Amino acid sequence: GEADCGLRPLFEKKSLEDKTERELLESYI
Amino acid sequence: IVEGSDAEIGMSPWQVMLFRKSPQELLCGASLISDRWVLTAAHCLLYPPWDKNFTENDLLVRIGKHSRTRYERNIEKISMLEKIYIHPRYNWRENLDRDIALMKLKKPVAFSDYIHPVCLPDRETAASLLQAGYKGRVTGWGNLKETGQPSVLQVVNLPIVERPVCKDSTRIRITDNMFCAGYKPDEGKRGDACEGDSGGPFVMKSPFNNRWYQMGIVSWGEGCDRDGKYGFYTHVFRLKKWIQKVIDQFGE
Amino acid sequence: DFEEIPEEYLQ
Ligand SMILES: Cc1ccc(C(=O)N2CCC[C@H]2C(=O)NCc2cc(Cl)ccc2CN)[nH]1
Ligand SMILES: *[C@@H]1O[C@H](CO)[C@@H](O)[C@H](O)[C@H]1NC(C)=O
Ligand SMILES: [Mg+2]
Repeated sequence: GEADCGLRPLFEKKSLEDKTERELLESYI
Repeated sequence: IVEGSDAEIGMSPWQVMLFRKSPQELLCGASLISDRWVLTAAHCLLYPPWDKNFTENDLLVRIGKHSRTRYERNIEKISMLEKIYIHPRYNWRENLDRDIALMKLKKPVAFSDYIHPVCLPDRETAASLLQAGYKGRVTGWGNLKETGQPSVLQVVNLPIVERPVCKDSTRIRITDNMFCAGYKPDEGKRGDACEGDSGGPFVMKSPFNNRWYQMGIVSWGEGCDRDGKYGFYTHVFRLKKWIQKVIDQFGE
Repeated sequence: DFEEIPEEYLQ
């Protein structure tokens, strides 16, 4: 499903963050 | 995965396990890109140096998994393959150039809390995110060490490495269809993919639209987590024209 | 090492 791709039901779809995704965001400078 | 950690439930809902029917064993990783299409490494299906040449009937794809060995009743979905498509210019003879394959499922997989596709990058997302220092995430049920096996899906975050640093780390010829990731001996942190993690996805979370994109496919390394060595991944965006050609010709 | 899976998929 292309329209809804890459949005996790247990995370993005609920505005919940996983324990280490912040490490990826911090690396994107 | 070496120096990783246990995945959280539903953390990587696109993670797919390539499973051998007989003997019953984990073959590789793979990723879900739609309800009918699964992406993996071509070497997971065809690798003549190891007498590997799997046909559709030899394998199953297990989606929505967490535990490596357990049958996860009411969660995981087991799917049969309709057709395997290997890149026509896949180079198993030299350096695993264009290490990519598509697998079309016999029936569509129903999405759930544990089963959901990952995005494929477009030119802009790839240009913005595929940069040295930017970190991606690798997941798999592969070996925990080069020289054992995990109870559940493992996760590791790893930085993309400068192409000259990748090239200077090895005697193998590195192509533009590859990128490398991992920490330098001086960085203090460790981690890598290992045998059994091939075909799994290297994903990045776009800071622009908050979606997860699959930038790479776990491909090869000289050992696992060796100092001064890096993991090599198939550059998904570079081979997207082939991906779209296959999906456009053999239906979605 | 792997827990057995339903026969409906193995055939
Ligand atoms: C120097 C060299 C030649 C071939 C391979 C290799 O890694 N192969 C040959 C076929 C399977 C695949 C593999 O082990 N991939 C897993 C892997 C992937 C990555 Cl990204 C890093 C390390 C490892 C473990 N070597 N390495
Ligand atoms: C792999 O197997 C197919 C038959 O299923 C055969 O046609 C093909 O030539 C084999 N490839 C290699 C490189 O051995
Ligand atoms: Mg290393």
